[PDB]
Formats: sequence, C-alpha cells, structure tokens
Amino acid sequence: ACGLVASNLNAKPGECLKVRGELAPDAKSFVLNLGKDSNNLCLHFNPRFNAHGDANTIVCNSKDDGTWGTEQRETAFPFQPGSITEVCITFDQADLTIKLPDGHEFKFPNRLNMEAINYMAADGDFKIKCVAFE
Amino acid sequence: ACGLVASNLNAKPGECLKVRGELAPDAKSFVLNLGKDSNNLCLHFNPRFNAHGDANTIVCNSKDDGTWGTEQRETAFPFQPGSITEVCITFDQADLTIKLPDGHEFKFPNRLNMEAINYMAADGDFKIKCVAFE
Ligand SMILES: OC[C@H]1O[C@@H](O[C@H]2[C@H](O)[C@@H](O)[C@H](O)O[C@@H]2CO)[C@H](O)[C@@H](O)[C@H]1O
Ligand SMILES: OC[C@H]1O[C@@H](O[C@H]2[C@H](O)[C@@H](O)[C@H](O)O[C@@H]2CO)[C@H](O)[C@@H](O)[C@H]1O
Ligand SMILES: [Mg+2]
Ligand SMILES: [Mg+2]
Repeated sequence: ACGLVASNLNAKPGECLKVRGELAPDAKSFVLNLGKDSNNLCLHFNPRFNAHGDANTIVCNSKDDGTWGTEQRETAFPFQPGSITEVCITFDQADLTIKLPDGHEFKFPNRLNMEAINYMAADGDFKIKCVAFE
Repeated sequence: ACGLVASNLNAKPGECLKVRGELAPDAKSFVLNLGKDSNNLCLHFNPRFNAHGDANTIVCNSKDDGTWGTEQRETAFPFQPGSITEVCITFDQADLTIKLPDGHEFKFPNRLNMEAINYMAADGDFKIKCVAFE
C-alpha cells in the first residue's frame, strides 16, 4: 500500500542514488525503481527475502512501455530484516552499478541508454530514512 | 504536476527532516508537507517567491481532515531561484522547528499533537536532490 514515488528528480550520470530504509522484522520484499515514469524503468531493483518463489535473492529488471525485460538475479543478499540498510546506485549510458552495503557490486545494463532519470520509487517492506540522488 | 509523495515514513521526535532541492530559475513556489496523509498535515511549508498574492514570503499551515488551518507567514526568505537550497525541520508534540539555511529558525505549532510522521510530500518549482528524515 504505502510507498514513495518521485517524478521530480533530475539525476544524471556521475550522481549517486543513496537509499536508506528500515526493513520490517518480517520483510518479504522491497523495491527501488529508477527511470522516466512508472512504465519506463532503467532499473527495477527488488531484493526478495521470500517473494514470488525467490528466497534471499535480488531480482533486477528493466521496464519498457509497460513491458518487463529479461530478469537478472543476484545471490548477494546483505539484508537483515528488522535493521537499516543502505543501497547506492551510480550510472552511465552503458550500465547502472549497484553497490551493496557489504561491498558487493554488480552491473545492470542500461538497456535504453537512459541519460536522465526523473523518476524513482521505493516501496515494499521498509520505512524510508533517506533518498538522495546527487 | 510532478512531485514527491511518500507514505512510508516512520519519523519520530528527535529525528530531523532534511530536504535539498534545486530551485527552478523562474521558481514561483515550492511546498514541503508532513503529516499522516494528504488530508492530515502537521506542517505545510510553502515558500512563495510570487504566488497567490504573496512575494518572497513563507506560508505555513496545518490541514485537519481536508481543512486548512490558520496561516502563519514568515518574512525570512533565503531562497534564490536557480540555486540549491536546504531546509531542515525537527519536531515534538509541541511544535515543529523550521531551520532555514541562513540560520533563521521559527516554530510552527503542532496543532494536531502529532508524534509520528508517516507522510511527506515535496513539489512545486524544484527538483529533489535529497530527502532524509532520520
Ligand atoms: O521482473 C520484475 C518483476 O517480476 C515480477 O514477477 C515475475 C517473476 O519474478 C518471474 O519469476 C515470473 O516468471 O514472472 C513474474 C511476472 O513478471 C513481479 O511480479 C514484479 O513485481 C517485478 O518484480
Ligand atoms: O494555507 C495554505 C494554502 O493556501 C492556499 O491559498 C490560500 C491563500 O494563501 C490565502 O491567502 C487565501 O486566503 O486562501 C487561499 C486558499 O486557502 C493555497 O491555495 C494552498 O496551496 C496552500 O498553500
Ligand atoms: Mg514502503
Ligand atoms: Mg498563525
């Protein structure tokens, strides 16, 4: 139900998205989205504690005119229910780089070579403490 | 039309809201709202460069079940169109304290005696760089 949605960003390559949130003690999933609008996402970042058949797996994807792209799963899962977590994301026209709080990083392709991000959303089983993209 | 809305906060007295935004070169107004939901706000903070008959004036108010309260106008106006600005807000059951970037502060009464903030919004003539409430 509850969530954060912002359509008033003006983020560009070289800037860093930093999101901090407090994970519910029974957290099943949370989502961070970046893009142009809800139907056009260069990144959907979805740690699944236990959701949609995945356990302790991050699912990433893109969304183009409402259509989900090819999923990319990551096994690094430094997320503890009931605690604060921080995720940082940088990007350029080739890839987004996701930096997890244990020092794991991975790339997700910038499939539509998006160079301006004006939309973000954060929702699921956590309460927001910080969103910065600067 | 664009803006930020979050219903997934869990802010408590002793935590500080910090908002950074890039003001449009022709900015007329921006708004920061805090409360339970869009109809129930312990603080509506509205710097008006030139809007609704006010020039370089901050208008603050509360909103109770959809009804605006008594306005409080502040003359301190350390906001420059085309630049980044930062506003910090603290609160307790008595008052919210607004801390402006030039060191001016003022209090706005917490009329609804709200001790938990789950909702915030930021919109108007700026682009968000940071929202933190922690
Ligand atoms: O791809 C992100 C998207 O996934 C949806 O669930 C997928 C699921 O991960 C996959 O295993 C299945 O094959 O297709 C489902 C439907 O596309 C989620 O529903 C959605 O929220 C996103 O997370
Ligand atoms: O009170 C905040 C609220 O003000 C509305 O405008 C007011 C205006 O400030 C006041 O001078 C006039 O008497 O009543 C108007 C309507 O309540 C704004 O429209 C609204 O956006 C808020 O900023
Ligand atoms: Mg949420
Ligand atoms: Mg008054």
